[PDB]
Order: sequence, then structure tokens, then C-alpha cells
Amino acid sequence: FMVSLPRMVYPQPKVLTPCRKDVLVVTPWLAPIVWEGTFNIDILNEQFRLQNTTIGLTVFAIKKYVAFLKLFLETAEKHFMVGHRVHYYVFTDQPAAVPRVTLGTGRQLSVLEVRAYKRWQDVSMRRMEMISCERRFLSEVDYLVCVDVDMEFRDHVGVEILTPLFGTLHPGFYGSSREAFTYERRPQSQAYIPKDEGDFYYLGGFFGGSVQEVQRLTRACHQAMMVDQANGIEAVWHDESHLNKYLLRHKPTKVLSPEYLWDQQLLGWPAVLRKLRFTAVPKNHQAVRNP
Ligand SMILES: O=c1ccn([C@@H]2O[C@H](COP(=O)(O)OP(=O)(O)O)[C@@H](O)[C@H]2O)c(=O)[nH]1
Ligand SMILES: OC[C@H]1O[C@@H](O)[C@H](O)[C@@H](O)[C@H]1O
Ligand SMILES: [Mn+2]
Repeated sequence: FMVSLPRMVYPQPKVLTPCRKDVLVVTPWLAPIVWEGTFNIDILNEQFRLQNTTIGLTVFAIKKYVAFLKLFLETAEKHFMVGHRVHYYVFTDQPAAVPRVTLGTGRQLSVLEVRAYKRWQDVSMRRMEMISCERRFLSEVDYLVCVDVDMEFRDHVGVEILTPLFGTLHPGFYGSSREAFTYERRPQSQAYIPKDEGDFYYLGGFFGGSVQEVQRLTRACHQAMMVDQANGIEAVWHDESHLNKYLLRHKPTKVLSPEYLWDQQLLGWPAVLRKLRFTAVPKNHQAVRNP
């Protein structure tokens, strides 16, 4: 049950003026695409606070990636779901290396120890299995948000993202035609998408939804990866390839614009991006991913 919103004073939405004319703001299956200028965060904060919404945020910090936790968590504290209840779950092979970050009221952090895998491909892939900690999330949070660690929040990332199932547009492909998307293209892979299918290229690094829908997604991607292994094939972009196939066949109820995961070093700051909210931290691939 959802009590009445209190009286609020805000700009009237006008039917005969779009919030943004430069970008697509709803998908052909009527899911909002979340850009700056599309949402009144005051209205959304009300609706979500009245529900006493708790958001879990998952983050893997295995081997050398523990170094990214301090900036990731301190900037989450400045910009992620502020004012709402938040439960961070830090999955790591080095519990003692998790930095001591001071949290705002109503926010908590759990350290979950997991095995490290040698191959960075396997570390990335096995997130899906490790997420799908099954009874725990169900009892502790309403939504789960699953992101990469080698990132920092620079601007607001709040309840406008929450919905049963969301993906995020990959910042390198939001302008491309589908034939150029780097979907898995070999029909022997569970992740296979033919050249005339596909809505968008979503990122492995930022997806989420209700606990129920995230567990479905992560369970399905984990089972598909297990079939490919048995068949001696490994998807071209690993977990991200399977996530793309899943979201093709199970349409997300919201899509986040590339404001929600950007790399300014590689792509600059285009006019179409009014805010850069959560962004890649520079890293040396070869050195950070190997002993
Ligand atoms: O040695 C590793 C490699 C990967 N990761 C986790 O897997 C994620 C995805 O890998 P990465 O960020 O290296 O992929 P990229 O964004 O460069 O494609 C990282 O954000 C970490 O959360 C990790 O913890 N340790
Ligand atoms: O083509 C897909 C790839 O694009 C790169 O820009 C990215 O760093 C990879 O992790 C993967 O998403
Ligand atoms: Mn990353």
C-alpha cells in the first residue's frame, strides 16, 4: 500500500514541450531512458522515501582492485542514494584491505569474502554466480545495483534508476547501429545475437533492479556461461555478452543513459551529456589485472 504524496509545489509539466528533444527518452517497449531533465527528483524522492526503500549496492574488489574501493565508497557516500537507506556489499578476497570509510546515517557496509580466480575474465564472469548470497539480499534490501569498482561517482545517482530491471547504455556504442555492436556473434555461444537483432548495447558494469529480477538475470547469465564452458567457448565480452542477450530477450523496465557510466578520458564530454555521474578511473589494464 502506497500512502498519498503530500502537497508539493513544482513546475507544471507541459504536454506541448518535450523535456529533451535531442535524445530518445523512452524505448519502443515504453521503458523510460533516464537522462538529466527527464525527472523531478523531488517527486521521485518522496515516492521512494514513503516506501522506506532500501538499496543494496554490490561491488567486487578482487586482487589489485582493492585499491579502487576507497575512492569508490567515499564518492558513493557523496552521490549515491543520499537520504535513502543503503547497504553496500563488498565482495573481496582480501577483507583486511577494505578501507575504513565513514558512512552517513542509515547506510551500512558488509564485507563478503570470496575466492579470487587467476584470469581477470573469470573474476569478471563469476560476479553473476556470486550475486545470484541468495536469501540474504531478499531479506535486507528492495533493490540491488551491481557495478564495477574501478569507478567514482561525480554527480547524483539516485532513485530515478530504480525499477524492476534496468541496464545502462555503453558509452562507446549509444550512437552506433546494431550491426556495429560488439554482441557475441558466434552461433555456438548461448550469448549469440544475430546482426539484425538488438535494441541497445548495455554495459556489464552497471545493471540492477528488484532483488527478484536481479537474481533471475544473474542466475540466467550464470547458467548460460556454464553451457558455453561445457561447449569450450567463452563469449567475446564475457559477462557483458550474456547480459546483452538476457536484456534483449527480457526487456528492461528502465534504461540508464550513458550519464550513468562514462569514460571522460576516452570520450570527452559531449553536449548531449549534461552530467557525468559515475565515471571510469584511469587504469593500466595489463598491470592492474595481473600479479
Ligand atoms: O582482477 C580483477 C578483475 C576484475 N575485477 C572486478 O571485475 C570488474 C570488471 O573488470 P574491469 O573493471 O577490469 O573491466 P573493464 O571495465 O576495464 O572492461 C572490476 O570493476 C572489478 O569489480 C576485480 O575485482 N579484480
Ligand atoms: O566492445 C565492448 C567493450 O568495450 C570497451 O570499451 C570496454 O572497456 C570493454 O570492457 C567492453 O565493454
Ligand atoms: Mn570496469
